[PDB]
Amino acid sequence: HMSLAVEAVKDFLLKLQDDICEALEAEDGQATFVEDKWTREGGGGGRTRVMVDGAVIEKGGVNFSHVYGKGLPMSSTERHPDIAGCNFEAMGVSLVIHPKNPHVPTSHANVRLFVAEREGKEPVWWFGGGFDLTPYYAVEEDCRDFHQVAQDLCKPFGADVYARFKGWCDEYFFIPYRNEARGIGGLFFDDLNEWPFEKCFEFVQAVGKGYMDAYIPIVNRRKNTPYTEQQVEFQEFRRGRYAEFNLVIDRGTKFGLQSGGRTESILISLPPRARWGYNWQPEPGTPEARLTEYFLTKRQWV
Amino acid sequence: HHHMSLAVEAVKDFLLKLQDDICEALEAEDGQATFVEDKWTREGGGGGRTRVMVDGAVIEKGGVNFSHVYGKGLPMSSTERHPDIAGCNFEAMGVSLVIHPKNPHVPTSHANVRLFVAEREGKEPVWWFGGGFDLTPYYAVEEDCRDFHQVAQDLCKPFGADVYARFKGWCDEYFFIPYRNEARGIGGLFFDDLNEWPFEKCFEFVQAVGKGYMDAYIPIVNRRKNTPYTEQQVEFQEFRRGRYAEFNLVIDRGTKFGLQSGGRTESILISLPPRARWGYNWQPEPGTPEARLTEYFLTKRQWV
Repeated sequence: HMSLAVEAVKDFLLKLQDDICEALEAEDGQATFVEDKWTREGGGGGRTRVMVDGAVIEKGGVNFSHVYGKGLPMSSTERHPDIAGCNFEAMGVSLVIHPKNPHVPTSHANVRLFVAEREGKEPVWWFGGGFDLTPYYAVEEDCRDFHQVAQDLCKPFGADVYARFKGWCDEYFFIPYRNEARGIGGLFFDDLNEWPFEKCFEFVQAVGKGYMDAYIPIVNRRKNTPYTEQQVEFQEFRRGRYAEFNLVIDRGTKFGLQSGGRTESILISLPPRARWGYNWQPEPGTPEARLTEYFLTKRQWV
Repeated sequence: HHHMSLAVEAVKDFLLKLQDDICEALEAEDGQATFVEDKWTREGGGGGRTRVMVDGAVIEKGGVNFSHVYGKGLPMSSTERHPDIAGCNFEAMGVSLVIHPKNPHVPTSHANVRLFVAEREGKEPVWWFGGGFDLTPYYAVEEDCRDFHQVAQDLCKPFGADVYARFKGWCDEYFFIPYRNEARGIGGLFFDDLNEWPFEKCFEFVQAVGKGYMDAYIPIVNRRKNTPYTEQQVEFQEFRRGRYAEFNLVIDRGTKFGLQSGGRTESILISLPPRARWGYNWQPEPGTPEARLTEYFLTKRQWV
């Protein structure tokens, strides 16, 4: 058993939630996170923290969950049939921030660990997570800085780590039926267990710290940018794209909702307001159009 | 097959006229806006006519779509429920619609009628109809829910004593968000894989369903479109429309299939509301008309 290693990860995740919430609270200055602690029948629980109608953060969720189960959920059995009857623990922090000001990107981050106990064997385990940026009115320098933080944090772990997980991020956060990226990318990884546990753990700690290092300066730099009602309208249409990805494509969301996860904790990712229009597109030659024409297709920031 | 080709053309003719007639009826209720048609053609065979109405006096966003697609071999996503006909020449045709009114006191509604045919060398063709209609109120009214279901029960009657019961039941089962333990609306009719009766009887049934949609919904639009409403009631409507988006994007099979099989995205997603809201743990206030939607109307499931 890995009881002590798992306790260390848990303590890290709880502190990460506290630290991210404190940093976002400092940027907003008006609103504070409200905590909703919950439990599930013989299945652990979580601590969901939400901020609404701040000066800066319109809707933000930073969730901690720690789930237990005897046997995997049915939806897990097609990907992991060998351990379908295993006792398991899953723990992680997941967050999505939707700013009031269209000039501040939406962002997402996740760090998680899965451990499955095996009869007469060492447990199976892996980490997952990453972070990513979803601008509306993107800025070249911000996209570069965001990716530079991501690259720099990977450097101590291997020469190809950023390249691999940046690429994975581009592949994962993509809406195939619209031929459109969700955002300008970042890092994405799953099934991470190729390194010794401690190295994997140090890496996810680097990712967690990296989220704040990547996103908080952008929030500080853009939150006071002047904006218009028309820019909010664009933001809301763009948020329709975000809702689509999470509801149609995202594996974590789909799995959570299929397997009896806590709905309101899972769907914190959804925007406060979204618009959909038949054949809606931004007008050509505008900053609005440049998001999809340039920023989402560049896929090379450092 | 000769008889099938002939029959299939009769179905297409019915569907095209159904689209025209539904659009006409809705334009008449609105009085301000009209449907704009977007004709499109599919790479591989066929195409459709997507008709959309926006920012009318009554209809905020409405789509009434016709499609007729055909080709050699089914899409890859069809090869799981129907692997034996994966290499068949096929045709699929239907009318699908979702209407999102401006006024919260007029329910959203949806309807569909469709036919799938796959021809088999040396064997009789495989075919089935699908469709139905359903009502998604915000500020529901007892009489409207009863009337809506009465139209459904009445149209089903001559087809058999258990037809309304089966397809009303199926509607309740299908249009349900299990992770919220919540119905999408007050129900109606839903059916699929309909080929138990002779083709002619199935076709007459879908004709009755198509007509029934207008008989069920148009009187409700007329009766409610002029109800006074507030910005707060629009706010409620928009939060409720988050539920509608969730069903279509997470649960609905047709939507999922279209998006994963190379369907026309903007035609498929006309179902989505013009504006939706989501809030953490959002629920309406207790003891309000807003709360009565989920507390009474969505759980009653016995209207006639």
